[PDB]
Amino acid sequence: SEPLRIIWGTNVSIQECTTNFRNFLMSFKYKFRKILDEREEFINNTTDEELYYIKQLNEMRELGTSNLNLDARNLLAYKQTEDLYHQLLNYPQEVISIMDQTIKDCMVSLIVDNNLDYDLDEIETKFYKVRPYNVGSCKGMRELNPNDIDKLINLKGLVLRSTPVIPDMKVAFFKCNVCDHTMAVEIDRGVIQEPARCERIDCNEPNSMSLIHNRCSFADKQVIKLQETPDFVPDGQTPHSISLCVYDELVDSCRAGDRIEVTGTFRSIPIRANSRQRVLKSLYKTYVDVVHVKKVDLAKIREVAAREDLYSLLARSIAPSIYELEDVKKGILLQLFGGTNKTFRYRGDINILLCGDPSTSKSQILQYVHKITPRGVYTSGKGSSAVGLTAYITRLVLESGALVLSDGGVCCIDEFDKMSDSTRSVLHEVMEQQTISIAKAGIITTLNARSSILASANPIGSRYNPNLPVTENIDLPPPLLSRFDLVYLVLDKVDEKNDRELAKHLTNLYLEDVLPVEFLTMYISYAKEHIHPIITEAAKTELVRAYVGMRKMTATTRQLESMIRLAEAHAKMKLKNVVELEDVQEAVRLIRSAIKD
Amino acid sequence: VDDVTGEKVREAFEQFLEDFSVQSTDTGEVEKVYRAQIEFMKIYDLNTIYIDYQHLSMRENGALAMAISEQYYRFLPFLQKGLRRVVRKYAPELLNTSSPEQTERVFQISFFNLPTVHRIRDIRSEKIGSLLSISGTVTRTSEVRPELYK
DNA sequence: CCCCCCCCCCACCCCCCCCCCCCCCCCCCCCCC
DNA sequence: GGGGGGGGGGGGGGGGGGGGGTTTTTGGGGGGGGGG
Ligand SMILES: [Zn+2]
Repeated sequence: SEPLRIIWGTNVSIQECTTNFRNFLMSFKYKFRKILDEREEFINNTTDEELYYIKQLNEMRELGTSNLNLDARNLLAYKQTEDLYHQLLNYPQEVISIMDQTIKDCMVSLIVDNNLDYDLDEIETKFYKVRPYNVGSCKGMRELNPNDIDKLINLKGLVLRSTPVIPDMKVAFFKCNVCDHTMAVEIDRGVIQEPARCERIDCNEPNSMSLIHNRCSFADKQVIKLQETPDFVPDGQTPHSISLCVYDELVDSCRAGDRIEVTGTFRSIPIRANSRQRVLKSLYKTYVDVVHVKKVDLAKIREVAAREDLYSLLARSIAPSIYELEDVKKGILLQLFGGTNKTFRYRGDINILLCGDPSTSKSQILQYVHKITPRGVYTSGKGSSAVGLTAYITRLVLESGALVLSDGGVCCIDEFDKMSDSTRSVLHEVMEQQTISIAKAGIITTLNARSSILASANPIGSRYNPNLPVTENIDLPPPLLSRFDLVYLVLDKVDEKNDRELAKHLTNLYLEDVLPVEFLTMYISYAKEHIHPIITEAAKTELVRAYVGMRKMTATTRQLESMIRLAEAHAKMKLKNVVELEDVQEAVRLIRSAIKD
Repeated sequence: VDDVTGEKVREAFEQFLEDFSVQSTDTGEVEKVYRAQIEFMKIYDLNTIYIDYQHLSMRENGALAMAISEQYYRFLPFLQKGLRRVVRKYAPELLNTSSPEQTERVFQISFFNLPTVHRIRDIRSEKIGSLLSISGTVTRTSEVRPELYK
């Protein structure tokens, strides 16, 4: 007696699918998911009786936002919806459209059933999307086969590049040449359903409608190239790749170099032999049409900031695996904090170098600060394993080097003695001006590098000679060496009272399981976010008398500027908003140790 | 068929252009900056008018400014119609390049001082046909060429 | 430190399409019942 | 006064014609590195 709305080719009723989804999208409780998964005894009513997707839709509607994330296992946890999971996997676009429409209907019905007043016109105007994810096993890109050609799949891989956003027409806009009447036409399966005659019966001219391109409505499309991860490849051949299409607010979900998951329908389409013909090649382009993407506190901060031993505590915590080099550790901690910037340029960078014998802990020290710092890099003074120090013009494009890439982070450079001369010259304007000047291919700019450098350098030959000065042992020239705030020597000279305890400390790491090593990054982050020290007036006189003292003892104003920056860094430590006399005194003292080399 | 929204936009914009009234750092007698700018165009025989978007934004509850932001490509011809009528009223010398028929003058309506600047990465196709301000660095330029207009 | 070397990067059939012609169909007008 | 038939216009379909469809060597400049 009535028509039926059926998912084509399946005999699934769309009313049944709709209500099966509705009765989960409302009245599901998160406790059921722990029944499906392992560790079911961790169910807890005071956290798990929540109407999980009512909670999601409420926060979502208070944010007015269109998208819902949906772990597909939650369908299998709920009795009226376990079949909907199979329909979702096997017939995804229809089921997903049904789920989208159901989310919009839930939003509409909530503001009249839960009946709090809201802009019904806003919800009416808005589109809504489900993002199903964790659909199933992350089957290999190399394992896909033509049975997948309409199923919802899951992939993992590496983003190589993405197009700019591509406008994709959703509604064509037509205008009549004779009578200027206008009509909107939805694009159906990518085809413009052109009106052959003008709509208005009082005009009805044939072939008179014309497309007004910049009055059409466009969705956003983007194409991204995903390479097979080397974890999955067989050893003797190239990795594969798959192009994936991604739309609207999922555009620019990822960038070049991102390792990601995607959940998406595997799709295929024919391609033409030549554009002037309908003739199609007998095997289709394949792509995945994605619906979800994913990559790969203050109380304690203030509590720890009250401590008296904080300087030593934090300094030892940067590398507790390494035997005692404690003034180096203190210097590198102060480098992590850094000074302050000013408008007028003078900036907050602090720069450190380690020299002495090659076969010693300095490399591990650079590695540890690299692991700690938010956005630093590790490199060495010459060559390029597809990563190099200086900015460089190549094909035409400008590439930014490791110094420039380390903007706002510590740049760790090993083999700093063996650095090439053009690089040795280039370091001057980042040391002084924190920038590098580019003047080629019609582009002129001072490309701002804004990086603190931790250098690791070596003597000539196998051993450092401490009876000779640093300039006599090291290759790199004094005017560059002068720019470093703190400069250190680490030596392998035999002493059992050091070597035995080093060996016992080292060997004990294989047996054993205060050291806030994981809280260190959070402390550094909140300090850099919140604290901007200013110099006390008494600290002016302290800086002046200390500088004239070391001047009476070959100093330069670069040492005074260094003492300022170190004192400001010392004031970020302890979360102090104004540089104290003790901050100046420790900056002075540590520099007095360093300048004696 | 006539676009009633476009015609009403033209009416509102034409009125704004001829009688938007303000002055500062001077007497309280209003300058009527865009009528005065039409006089400047008439003196220096120019063919463009610069318009501050915020002056539209304060005018008439900003409804006109919102319309011109959202659907600029639709309403630019209507803005030229309104501008042409205002120029007829206060500087009819300018309706020609100014006998052999000195041709109709075209008018470029150079908006400026928008609420916000979008980056090149912020391009998103709902904004097709809408008014924006964009920033970037000019990496290359074309030869200046004649585009067939009429 | 200076000069020279050497290294790098760069320049004939088939389909789509368009035009022309013929027939058929639909409307309007006139006559007949 | 309404229905049928005849005649003319207008539209659609079918047919026919036509046109289109990368590495390897050589030379030059500039940059980088090594030896006296
Ligand atoms: Zn028409």
